[PDB]
Amino acid sequence: SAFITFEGPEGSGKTTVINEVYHRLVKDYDVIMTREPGGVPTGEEIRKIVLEGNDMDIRTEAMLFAASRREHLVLKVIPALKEGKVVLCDRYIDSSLAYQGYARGIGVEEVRALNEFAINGLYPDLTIYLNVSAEVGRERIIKNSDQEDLKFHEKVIEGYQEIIHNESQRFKSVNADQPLENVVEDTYQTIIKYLEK
Amino acid sequence: SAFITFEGPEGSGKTTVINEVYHRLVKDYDVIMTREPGGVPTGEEIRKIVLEGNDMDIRTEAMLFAASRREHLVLKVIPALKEGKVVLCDRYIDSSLAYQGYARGIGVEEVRALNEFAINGLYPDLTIYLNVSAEVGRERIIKLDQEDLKFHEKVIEGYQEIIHNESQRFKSVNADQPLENVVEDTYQTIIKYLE
Ligand SMILES: Cc1cccc(Oc2cc(S(=O)(=O)N3CCC[C@H](n4cc(C)c(=O)[nH]c4=O)C3)ccc2C(=O)O)c1
Ligand SMILES: Cc1cccc(Oc2cc(S(=O)(=O)N3CCC[C@H](n4cc(C)c(=O)[nH]c4=O)C3)ccc2C(=O)O)c1
Repeated sequence: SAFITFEGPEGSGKTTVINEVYHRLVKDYDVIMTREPGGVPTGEEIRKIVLEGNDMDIRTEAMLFAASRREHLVLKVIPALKEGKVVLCDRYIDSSLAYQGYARGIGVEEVRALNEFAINGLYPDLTIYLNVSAEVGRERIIKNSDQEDLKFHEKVIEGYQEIIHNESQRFKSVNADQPLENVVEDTYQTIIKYLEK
Repeated sequence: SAFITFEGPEGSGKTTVINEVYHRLVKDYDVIMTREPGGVPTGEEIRKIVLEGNDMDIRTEAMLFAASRREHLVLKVIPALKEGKVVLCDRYIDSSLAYQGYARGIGVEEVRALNEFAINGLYPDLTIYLNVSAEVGRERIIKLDQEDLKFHEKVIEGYQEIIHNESQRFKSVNADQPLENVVEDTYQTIIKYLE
């Protein structure tokens, strides 16, 4: 079994990359792709609270992402891993670290402690980081489309770089500035290398 | 202003005590009584999840109590304290430590770390622990089965562990006494602190 997560800011081509990689991997592996809340009832109810939030306190928001994360992990991820599957998960702990911890300013360490309570030692075996420059990301969120939104996007990227610097061994950075066909190929090759070894 | 929490197992007389102490304190202080979620919209929505169906994982439950706790603190407790109020809060961090941490078996240290994330340094100025024996508590509950009795005993064992890592904020009141005495001791403990 293997638990692989995908991370990156908006404009990194993430959703498109995970979908294409998943379509290629199913040919050779027993794999599922999911994301939180991923249809788990309590997680879906938590998502409604988050989306209905009127200027929600950032720590309450971080706890709701963590509670949805645990429900999705216990009811969906863990049973698939026990069946020997490869699980591809679109966003996991590192999204809370980059967004809630770094960009929103709670602190990466504090958000990590909250998430360790939620995941109870179940870190990913491998995390693909779709490394898009702030400039390319900005353009992918202009062509397919504010100073405070641009500043937030830059802060999310800065947060992912701090996370990757501190836990390099768990991450594989993929150049997401390339055309999407190349990003897909590099991501697929990185995953097969890990799965075959 | 003062943030005062009340803790204890079921059958400790906690409801009677808070209400009676509120009626005495209102003569001299601008006092409010509250409990989580306490009417805060997001907290009320979290409470509906906890109550309205699931076999729910104990850690998800602990995180929902902590999220409701933060919403109640930020939208209800902190604004009342800024108005100079004495806030009497029925259950706070120590209930998660005794119930989720100890009795449900997640671990008190794990639950404390989760709750410190939720309260971000806002510990009570004073916490009244209504120290009832399991036997007296069980008699007040009837005024249940083996599983329920053992869980109640485990909650009390949990509070003893928390109160063992004692000092300053915690004030233990003998809740085995008749309720008029528990109320008097609680009121006198609170006035001593406030004055
Ligand atoms: C309970 C729950 C879990 C996941 C999503 C969700 O709801 C949404 C939030 C947004 S978003 O714009 O808030 N944002 C998009 C960028 C990534 C963000 N993110 C993600 C994770 C997993 C995290 O841990 N922290 C964090 O900030 C969320 C956008 C869309 C949705 C939706 O599912 O429709 C609610
Ligand atoms: C979101 C939220 C917060 C508070 C209550 C709530 O909903 C209830 C849960 C129960 S209970 O039987 O689960 N239980 C009763 C004994 C004390 C228990 N307790 C309390 C706290 C504050 C804690 O941190 N941990 C913990 O275990 C809860 C009983 C009644 C209700 C209701 O309000 O109707 C939901």
